[PDB]
Amino acid sequence: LDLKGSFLFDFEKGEFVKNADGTLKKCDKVQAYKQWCQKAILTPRYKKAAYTNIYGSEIKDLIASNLSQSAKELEITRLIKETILVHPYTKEVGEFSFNWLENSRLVEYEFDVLTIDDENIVIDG
Amino acid sequence: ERELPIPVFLTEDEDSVHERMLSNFQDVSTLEGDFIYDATRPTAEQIAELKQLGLQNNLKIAFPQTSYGTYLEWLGECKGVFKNQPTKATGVITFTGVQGTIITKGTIVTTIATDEKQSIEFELLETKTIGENETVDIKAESRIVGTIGNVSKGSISVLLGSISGVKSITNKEDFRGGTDIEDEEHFRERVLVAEQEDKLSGASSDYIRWAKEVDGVGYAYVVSEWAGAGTVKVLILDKNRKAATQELIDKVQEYIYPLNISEGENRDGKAPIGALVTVVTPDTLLINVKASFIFSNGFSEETVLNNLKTKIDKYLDKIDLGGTVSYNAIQAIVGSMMLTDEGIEDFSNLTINDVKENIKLQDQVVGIGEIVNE
Amino acid sequence: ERELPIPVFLTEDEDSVHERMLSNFQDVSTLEGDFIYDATRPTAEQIAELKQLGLQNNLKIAFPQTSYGTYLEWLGECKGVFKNQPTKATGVITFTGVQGTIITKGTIVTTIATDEKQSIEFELLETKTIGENETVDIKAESRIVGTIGNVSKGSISVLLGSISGVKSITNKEDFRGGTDIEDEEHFRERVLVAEQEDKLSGASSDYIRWAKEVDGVGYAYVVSEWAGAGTVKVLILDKNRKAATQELIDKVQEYIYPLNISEGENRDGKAPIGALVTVVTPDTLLINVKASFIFSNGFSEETVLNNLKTKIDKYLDKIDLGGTVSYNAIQAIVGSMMLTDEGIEDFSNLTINDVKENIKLQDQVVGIGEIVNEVVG
Amino acid sequence: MIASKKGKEMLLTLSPIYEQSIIMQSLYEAIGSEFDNLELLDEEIELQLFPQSATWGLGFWENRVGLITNLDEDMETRRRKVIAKLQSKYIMTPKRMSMILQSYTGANIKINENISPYTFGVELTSTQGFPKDLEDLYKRVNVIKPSHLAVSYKLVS
Repeated sequence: LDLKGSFLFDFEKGEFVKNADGTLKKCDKVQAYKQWCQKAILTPRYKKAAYTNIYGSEIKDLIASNLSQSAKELEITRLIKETILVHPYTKEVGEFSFNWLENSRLVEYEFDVLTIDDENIVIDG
Repeated sequence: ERELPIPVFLTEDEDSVHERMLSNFQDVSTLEGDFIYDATRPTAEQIAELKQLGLQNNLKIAFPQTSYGTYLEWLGECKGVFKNQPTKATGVITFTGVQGTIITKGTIVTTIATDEKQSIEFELLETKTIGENETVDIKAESRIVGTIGNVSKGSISVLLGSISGVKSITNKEDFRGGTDIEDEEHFRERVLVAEQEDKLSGASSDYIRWAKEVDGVGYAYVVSEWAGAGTVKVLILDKNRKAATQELIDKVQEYIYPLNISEGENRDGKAPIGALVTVVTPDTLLINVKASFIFSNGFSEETVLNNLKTKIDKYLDKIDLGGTVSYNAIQAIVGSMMLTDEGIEDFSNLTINDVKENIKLQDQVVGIGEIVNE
Repeated sequence: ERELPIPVFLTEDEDSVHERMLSNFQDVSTLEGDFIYDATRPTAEQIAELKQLGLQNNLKIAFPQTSYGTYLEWLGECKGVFKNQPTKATGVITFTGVQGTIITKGTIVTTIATDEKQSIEFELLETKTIGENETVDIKAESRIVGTIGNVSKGSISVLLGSISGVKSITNKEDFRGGTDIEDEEHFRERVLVAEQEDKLSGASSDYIRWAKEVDGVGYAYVVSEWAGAGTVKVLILDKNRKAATQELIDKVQEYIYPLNISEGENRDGKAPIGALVTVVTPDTLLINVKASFIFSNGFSEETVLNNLKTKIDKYLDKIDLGGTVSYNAIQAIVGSMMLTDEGIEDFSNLTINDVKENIKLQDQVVGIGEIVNEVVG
Repeated sequence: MIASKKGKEMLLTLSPIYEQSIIMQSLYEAIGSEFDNLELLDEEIELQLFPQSATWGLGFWENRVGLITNLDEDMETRRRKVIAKLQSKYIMTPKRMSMILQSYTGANIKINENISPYTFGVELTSTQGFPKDLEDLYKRVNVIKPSHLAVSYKLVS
């Protein structure tokens, strides 16, 4: 497998975190994967020409859709789930939740599961 | 071959590109192993590579001076030059066998196949029956165009297929022809020659060209208007740049401007109609060089002198008819032999006709003089 | 690093040990969970763990091919090779505040500790007072060795305490004194590189080999006792035959014969004890060509001379140290442009540094001088 | 913000997170600068491909046709020499001879086809006039003309 690490990028500030040395702050494989996941979610699909069709999501386009609330909930689940699962490190994403806190303004949760989160059987002959 | 002097900015170094790449950054570590250095180095690698392999090669193939493939052939085409094609070798097979035995044209006869050589095949060009003396000579070609066809004599003693009656076959002659494709090197000069040569028609150069086309004409010189309007003179020399033989003058006369006339063939020479062309040999003023030559290893003095004779002989062509022979130019030719390591290590006391002075031709052609080691 | 072959015995399976242990029993049951099994199995398991871990690790640390850490260092000390040590970041810090304020040596100022990053501690190497100007600069050093530190220009901004009257502490320029511990594999390479058998006396051949080892040394020559007392001169030409630059000379000098040894130091260069060495480069003779050049119609005199300068210099590049300049061949270099009509219409009084004969170099290389048109009246 | 036109496009091609990234903006500003230079360089190569717009590559064209390459001469003079040199490869009809001489000089030329039995006349016209030296034109005409014909000249402003 041998996934590799990457460099931090504070999405709050929209800038790379760099040490006092001036070198960019490296970080772990798992940290890099979490960094990647948020970026892929925020990248719309088919539009940013640098990436292929695999990368990116389509959540923004769903806003203009005329589908009902429940239909939009399933589409959110499908879109987020499809976008994340392309990464090798993903094991499973699910347990989605939704809260239409206002009449038409939504908050939703979902839980991601890594490859390392798997449970291993203990036996040998 | 000729090199294209590309500008430096079109040949920037990768590191120079990378260094200019890192110049923009101000408050981030640009050291190796950093994101900025590591991420930008491949870009510099591609930018430099594209600049060199892309633009320079693209520009190079545009000109015939630095073209190699079909691009060169297209460039040669635009100025009328065409690469020579391969040809089959040819010759005669002396057959042997029972008189009356039939052998057909097109039969496959080869050389002796070996571990290091396949059966170099040949094709009979003639259908004939074995003659009175139990022999018959049949011409044949090489199935493969190129020098492979030009096999030696006696090599073709193999007949493919079951034909009895024939006792033996052989090639008495090492076959001839068998040209391969013209090389790039030869083709490039022909394209370069056509590009540089004006290639007019009716001008003095063409008269020289037609004169040199005649065999035996070493060097030719033409005077326009030697006797007024309509009058042309041709001044030819043998291969040694001496006075051309009268037959050579007659040959060049018949080639370019026959004196005899006919109603249909007015002159039918290479010269235009209305011209009045004269063909003679010029006054050959020898310029014998004498110097204290010092010669290098691995060379023969007489051979080196003949090479220097050929080099200076070329310079005499550069010298115009009635021109000025330059002592300084002769210093260039002599010293260049040393710079080229061509059998001369040192020289001194050079005197052309025993004088270190530039000589002016009086409407003559300088003839090649004797080179003397002092 | 090299993989470690292991003896078959040291890699025995746990069950194989236990099976051999139970081989002698044939009357009493040896089922798993039986009393005999209870007595024997922990011994067999403990043997396998100790045999596979404890003994194999001991074998690994034995040789420098696979040793590590302190163990690899000592094998370096067997053949007298030491790994490099780290250093503290060193630099200067600017201080601003009340003039009466005084800043003492040993004061601690750090970087901005955060959730993401911890603060890097630095110590002042000097005691100063702000009495003259509001601004003062104090040399400082990172309290921790290694490339940790070497911070950016404005990183140092934190004082652990609080000094009265100080208005602002800011580093002015990035620190540079830091360097980390040498890599184990690099040090392992150094341990294994130092395995030369002979050719170590410091003869002319040895010195030439040592000079050639330093990069940029195209050729090297040795003079024995050039100044007596076993002194050795090292005349070096660069890759392109040229005289070695001063930096290259210092590198070769320092590589073979260091000159910056302090009182508590000794030369580590390849030069053995008592063999005095000095690195030299020959003198580049300049060939100033003088002639009454005549140029063609409307052409640039500077352009033609520069092209001639390039042509001669290319020829001069072919010459070697102590070579012979061919004046008569140089005539044709000038005359080369005459044949090609490259500017020169004519020339006369062709000389090289006002000489009309071949010049022989002696402890000298030759370079292009100044092309001078005589313009004789 | 990125200044390079190419840099802005390349940055926009990536994910939109880099609005505030000074590092990424500075990075692709540098990358965009080089691609901008390459595009300008690429257009420059196109000019070299022809004798008319050869510019600094005109020496190559002069090298190609054997003309004496020389930088200090006027570029337009070098162009005119090259164009005339290339066109000398066909029949010396009055049309072709006129344009070759016209191209070399740059001034309008009319060949008279002189009345004399074996001479041809040349008449030149230029609004701006000429210098006092035009000998090299006569050198080329002597070289280029049919060997059996003399030549005459007259120059008009």
